[PDB]
Amino acid sequence: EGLPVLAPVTKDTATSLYTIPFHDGASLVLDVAGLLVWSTCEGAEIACSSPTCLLANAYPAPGCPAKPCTAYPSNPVTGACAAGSLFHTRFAANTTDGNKPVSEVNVRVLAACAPSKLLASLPRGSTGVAGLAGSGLALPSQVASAQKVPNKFLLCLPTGGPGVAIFGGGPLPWPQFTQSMDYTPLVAKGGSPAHYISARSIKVENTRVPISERALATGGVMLSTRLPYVLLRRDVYRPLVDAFTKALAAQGAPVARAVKPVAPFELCYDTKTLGNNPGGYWVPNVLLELDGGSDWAMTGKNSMVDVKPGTACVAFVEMKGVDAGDGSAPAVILGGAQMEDFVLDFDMEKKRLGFLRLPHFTGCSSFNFA
Amino acid sequence: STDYWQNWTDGGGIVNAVNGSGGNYSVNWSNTGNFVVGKGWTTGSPFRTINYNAGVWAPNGNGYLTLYGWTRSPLIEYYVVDSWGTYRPTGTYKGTVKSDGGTYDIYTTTRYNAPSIDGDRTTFTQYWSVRQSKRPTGSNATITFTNHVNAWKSHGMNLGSNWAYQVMATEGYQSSGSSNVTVW
Repeated sequence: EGLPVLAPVTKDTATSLYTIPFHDGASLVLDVAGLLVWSTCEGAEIACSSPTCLLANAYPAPGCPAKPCTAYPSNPVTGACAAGSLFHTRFAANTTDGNKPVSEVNVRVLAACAPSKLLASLPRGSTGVAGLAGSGLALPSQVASAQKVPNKFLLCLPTGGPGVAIFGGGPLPWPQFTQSMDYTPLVAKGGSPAHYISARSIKVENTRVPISERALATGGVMLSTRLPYVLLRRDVYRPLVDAFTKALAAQGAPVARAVKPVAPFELCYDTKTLGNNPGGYWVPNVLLELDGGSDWAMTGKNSMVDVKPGTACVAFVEMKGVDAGDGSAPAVILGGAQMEDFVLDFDMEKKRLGFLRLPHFTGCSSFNFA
Repeated sequence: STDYWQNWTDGGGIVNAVNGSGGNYSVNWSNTGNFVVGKGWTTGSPFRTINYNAGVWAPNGNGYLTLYGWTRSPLIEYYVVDSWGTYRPTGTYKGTVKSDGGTYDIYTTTRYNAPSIDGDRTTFTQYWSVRQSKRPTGSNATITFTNHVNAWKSHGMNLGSNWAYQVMATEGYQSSGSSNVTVW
């Protein structure tokens, strides 16, 4: 039919990136801010004057500049990019009713070839990147027009086990829970595919982090799957971290011990001095108060990264190379661990992000084929 | 009588939990994300008979009225869900057991790199006995936990040898509600 398309999502342990099967027991890296689908190939036509081509190069990625279509795939980890051209390939997955995988499907899609040197630092078995940011050549837009479904995708990233990617709308999964999904606008930024939302305020425990009037801009929160942790601009980092540490120090909890800072985190602890509760490590809750009147909760499972056995570090890292309130840079880039066990509905047609933190006793990996 | 108190929220909404006298607790909550409140024992036991009286059970949305707890060796989380809100939790069906005037279905579910009593990133199976229809509340009610243990054992679901907390809880999510529960 024109049915939504489901792929399971793997959190790769060594990299903390998330992938989906693509074809031939090869996988792509989900990159929510990415504009292209790209991979390596074996040894497809379209003119570089064509709208398709021009749209693919309409927002040249950092390192890159700009007759067959030459596109410019980039690696989301390293920032390396490279020339390559477009080729028809197949994205093999299953259709879905919303609850489970129904039938196999190969979706005709356009990807750019990339040289193998571009796989650097991506997960073993990965041949490339599923760009999800709203566009022309991103995976959700191509699945949409290839399968005649909404230009809309759904992610439920796992902490472990297979999570969920659904492209094309349809009923929400976990209908027992997602009837109460909250919604926040996707804010348009200039020259930029990406996904932005707005938060009026951040709370640590029950109390607001003293951050301006409007530094949590309109669209000052970006989502990304490139890092596990959260990046904060200067004007948000110090105050959020300070509030977090004072609230940490007020816990009947064990007295936390600070240990040897592991990079890039400049705040780590010994896990035998962190307590454990249903939220994960017993550290203060941090809530983003989003447009829409609903909060995005973070608990220990989101706010702390288990770096090595015995140590866990606070998953807020400062942006380097950056002024306080530099409008161009987002105030908060929220990472993959801050989206795990959220059902995220990225509705590009209605300019909104549905979000719902699933209950503590389940997770994204509980989706499936009884 | 009880020696363990649990009061966790993920920070969403308003969760007013009262650690009352003896085994009594109440929770009034609204506009939540997710919370769990209860009383029971620091050390669970497969032979415990839980007695409780839920004088109020008034969920508006998702909420669970459940005995639940943990073992280590191995790490298992378990649930005996006597009532709920809008949705009845399920999982992989394993069997059914009659106990304390009710019929429960037995389910397993699995959690990967998930929170637990062992850490923030852990792997375990959960065992569930979930009643077929909501247990009436307002009167003294018994959970003969051995009946559940034995029925789980008969279906290849073995608990760990060592028993951590075991609480009669109120769990609420994306919801509003009141609970008033007395455990002994």
